[PDB]
Amino acid sequence: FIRREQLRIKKEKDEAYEKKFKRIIAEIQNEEGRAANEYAREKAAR
Amino acid sequence: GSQLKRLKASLREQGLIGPQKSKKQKRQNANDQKAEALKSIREQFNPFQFKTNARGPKFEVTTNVIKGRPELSRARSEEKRRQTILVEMQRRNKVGGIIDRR
Amino acid sequence: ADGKMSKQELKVYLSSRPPDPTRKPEDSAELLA
Amino acid sequence: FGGSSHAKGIVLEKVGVEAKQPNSAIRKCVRVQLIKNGKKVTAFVPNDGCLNFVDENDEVLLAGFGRDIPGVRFKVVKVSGVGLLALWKEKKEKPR
Amino acid sequence: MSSLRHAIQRRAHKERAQPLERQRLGILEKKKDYRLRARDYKKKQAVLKSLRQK
Amino acid sequence: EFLRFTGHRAFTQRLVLATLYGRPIHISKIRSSSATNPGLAPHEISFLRLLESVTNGSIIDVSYSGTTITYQPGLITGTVPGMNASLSSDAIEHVIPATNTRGITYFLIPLALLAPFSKAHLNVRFTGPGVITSATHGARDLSIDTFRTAVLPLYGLFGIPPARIELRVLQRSCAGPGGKGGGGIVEMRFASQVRLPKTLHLNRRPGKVRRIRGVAYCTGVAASHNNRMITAARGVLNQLVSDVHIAAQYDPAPLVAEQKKKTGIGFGLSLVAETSAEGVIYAADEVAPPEGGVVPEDIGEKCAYQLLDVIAQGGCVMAASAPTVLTLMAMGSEDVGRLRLGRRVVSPELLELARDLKAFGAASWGIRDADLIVSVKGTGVGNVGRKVA
Amino acid sequence: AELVAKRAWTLAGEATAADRPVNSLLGEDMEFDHVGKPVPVVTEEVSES
Amino acid sequence: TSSADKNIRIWGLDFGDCHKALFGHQDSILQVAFIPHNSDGNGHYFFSASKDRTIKY
Amino acid sequence: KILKTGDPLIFSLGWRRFQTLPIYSIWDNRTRNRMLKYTPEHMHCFGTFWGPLIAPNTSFCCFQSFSASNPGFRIAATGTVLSVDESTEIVKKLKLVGTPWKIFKNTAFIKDMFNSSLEIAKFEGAAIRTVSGIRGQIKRALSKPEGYFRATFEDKILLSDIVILKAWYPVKPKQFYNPATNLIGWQSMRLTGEIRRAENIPTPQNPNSTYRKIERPERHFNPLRVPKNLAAELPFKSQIVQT
RNA sequence: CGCAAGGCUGAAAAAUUGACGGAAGGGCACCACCAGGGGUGGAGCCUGCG
Repeated sequence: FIRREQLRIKKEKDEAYEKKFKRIIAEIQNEEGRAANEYAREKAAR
Repeated sequence: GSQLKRLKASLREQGLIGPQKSKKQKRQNANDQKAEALKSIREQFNPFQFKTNARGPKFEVTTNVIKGRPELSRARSEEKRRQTILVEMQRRNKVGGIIDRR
Repeated sequence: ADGKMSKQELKVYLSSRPPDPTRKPEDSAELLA
Repeated sequence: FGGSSHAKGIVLEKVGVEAKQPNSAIRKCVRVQLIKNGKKVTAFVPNDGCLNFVDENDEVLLAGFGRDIPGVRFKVVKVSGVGLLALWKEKKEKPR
Repeated sequence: MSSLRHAIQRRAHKERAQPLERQRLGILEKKKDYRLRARDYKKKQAVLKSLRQK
Repeated sequence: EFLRFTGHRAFTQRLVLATLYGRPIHISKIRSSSATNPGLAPHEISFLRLLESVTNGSIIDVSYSGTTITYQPGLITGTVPGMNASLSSDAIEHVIPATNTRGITYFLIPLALLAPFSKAHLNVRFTGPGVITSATHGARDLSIDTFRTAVLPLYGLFGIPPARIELRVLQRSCAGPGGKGGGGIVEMRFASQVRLPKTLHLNRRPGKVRRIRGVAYCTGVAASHNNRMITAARGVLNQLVSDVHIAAQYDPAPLVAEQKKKTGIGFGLSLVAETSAEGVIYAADEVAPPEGGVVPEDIGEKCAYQLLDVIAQGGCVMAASAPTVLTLMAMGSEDVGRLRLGRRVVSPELLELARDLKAFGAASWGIRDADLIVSVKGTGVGNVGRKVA
Repeated sequence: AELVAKRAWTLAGEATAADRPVNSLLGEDMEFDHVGKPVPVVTEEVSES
Repeated sequence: TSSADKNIRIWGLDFGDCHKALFGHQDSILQVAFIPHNSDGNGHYFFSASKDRTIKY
Repeated sequence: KILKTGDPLIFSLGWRRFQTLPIYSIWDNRTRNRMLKYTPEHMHCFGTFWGPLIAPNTSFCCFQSFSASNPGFRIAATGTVLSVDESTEIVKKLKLVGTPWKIFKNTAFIKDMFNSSLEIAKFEGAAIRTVSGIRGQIKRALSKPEGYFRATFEDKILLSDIVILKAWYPVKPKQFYNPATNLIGWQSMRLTGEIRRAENIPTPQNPNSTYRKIERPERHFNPLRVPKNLAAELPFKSQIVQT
């Protein structure tokens, strides 16, 4: 029983962790790249 | 007899599978139980629900067959393992509990 | 009756989230393409 | 940014503090709030051994990052008035 | 990077040894010795499998 | 065990303030006159169990006769995967017995105003036989939708963000056979913790009551009950307000274990009046009596009357939400906070709250005129344990 | 006295049969990794499904 | 309550909850009546006369 | 000097000066909060003690002894309060170490690791590991010698190997609290080295534990040894020629 | 972001082709006959299952 319970816990925990940090990496990359492209366009105009 | 043939014979005796009766036959029946019968039929024709010995008793003694439900026993023991082992695995490191003396 | 509020008002009130207070074929070229 | 070279800011939250691999870019990144604009940007601490140094709500100076998350533009140069490389090299003690 | 770590970061980790109460049995097999054994045995099994096919 | 309280008035408020300030308490002489069922009530002991589950390091001791308890407080941990649940996102289960008569909102207001000072999130899931989610007759505890759209906007005013509050019912229940009964399950996911609540200023007059929105719920009866209640409420309030809008919700029935039985049939209504000024809202509600079978027209008229009374009475907060906003005011930073009460709104429960704050060690309240302005002095404790990053 | 005394068998790093007492693992509660997927035991819910 | 839908309902008469819908006759159930005296302990018994030539108790 | 866990330390934090004994810990890879035994040189490690609570983000200092005879730099450690809790979850590695007894091609019996079939049936299905890197699994208790067991490994382990099992044992700090009432007088707990120099006990050491140099001979293998029937049966193109 | 996402409601058929049989006649079966053989079941050991 402890084998089954710890396997289920480990699977769900790794799934939740992977999903959350996939979200966080994508969001930070999105915001930073958007600002970098805006600054590149505002710099190329000079 | 086979399982299929015995099951069909039992259902024809129970009247659940018989030929399509007429309105006159329905009147005769309404002029002239099956729940407990059907539960016995499902219990006896799904015999792997419970562990059974084929030889019977070793020495016949007369005075006045299931021998355990492994699925029901496993579900009950798993529920007990829930309420004890999973509970302590959640409260592995938990200090202080309510002291109820009543 | 006219108590039926709105899709928006249901989404504000009967939702799980509590309602915050801080809101108030023209041309031939295109035909051939 | 702005017209300046080094902008000040407040460390809002060390996002990615619970990453597994030690030198991951999400581990190193720090979300800050530029004071001159009140804006939210994200900056890199040069090593996880110095992410240990950066503390929350500290006047953090940051500059450009010229060269795993391509696009983070800023990197942390000073913390609370002390050079961050000197902090990591254990030259000065961080004034709090 | 490579200039962002101290010499104490770069300091090598020592390799433990067989306990002295068990030195008679030979050398303690660590990862490199294990890889040597795996390459040798896999090569011999490969040649024996090709001979069996033949 | 050091600080001393008596009586059973505002029992949960005494427990919650003891937990927040960390001052160990001893409540004696709970039910001394009632020899029939002396000592603790079942909702009170279920509240003790809930607080002990959410906390950590709390040692609660109920005496033999049960007319006196002691409480040494721990810390507000929340649902951490090491100690309270298995996952960081796993709902902590809480079951309360069938012999409960008070409402889940009476269970829930202390949990909500003790939530945002936690370490991790709160994922509390109330199930069990005795979970009534509607209004109760009792001492007139609120309903779930009343509680939500009538006090959680206040946390939104404090800065505890309502985008990350999360409260959802899954089954609805009224009282049922007698005062006991229930069946509905709720769950509550406080995903928003703060360090120090913002001190606030309810001072500007909330004159023009702009709009009125609400809910009419039925659990087990036909939809004609809510529709007649809508006609009642709109016929009473159309003399004054043109935009009254009351949704209708219908749930089949809740099922309770003993071989289940369907319980908790009832019907009720909850009204909210929102002022044009700011987060100022007047709420009222009414539930059918659990064995009466009275007119839904009469219930609509009765609840509209109660709402209009709170309209004519209240300064900026209603009487049911006054203690929560005041204890969060006191939880605020080391500053004065400026609340505008109405003259009719001050209650013996509120005066008892001020007494308990003075006893615990929070500073006092200065009262003046502008309805009357109370100015609280916050202590600035904040959440004790929160992993700073 | 506790600090100068010899450490317990648990707080030592390498515990074996000659070190610890007989059923001290039964006395203790630790955690460890597992391997392989265990076989799904038949339950009444699985059979009914 | 007996309808022409060949079925009857038992309602609780407080809040009007259908205690049970029950279909019991092959045709339209015409008349339904209780027995008034509970002094035998059987006040919750009732007969139903139905157009398929049946009384059901 | 480096500073050991369990050793006393006088903390200056808030207004209070108080001598307590902490438990040092690393946050291994953001998973498990492993317990250390010495602080790492020039690194922020997680300490943990039993004392009075302070709201977080409050910095603080750490001395070892308030004596003037100290020839250098009385201040030992700095830092900031991270959070507070009750019932910490400190975790220390326990290595249950055995030895192979009989070694088949894959399965191997292991002797000096367990004392009874009870303990093995508790640790059934466990993830055992050799020093060489071969993973493996404790599968089933053995019967005739009480305490031995069967493990299934990846590839053939050697009689020179050592089988380890890496479990995580929970450690809880001790709840000591001196107050350092310096104006009135107070008892200062001595450290480890001072205790040993006082009551004349040598520091414990294991000759199995000290680092030494290993002498690795150049591992040469036996040549291929084809079985007789196969070498007789394969065709003429690949028949081995051995004079 | 929008739709999905508003409760005459409150747990336990088709058929011109369909339903169930009966009597006769075949074929197969060490779960059948026939001829023999061998286990288990007696005492002790123990894995396992209930």
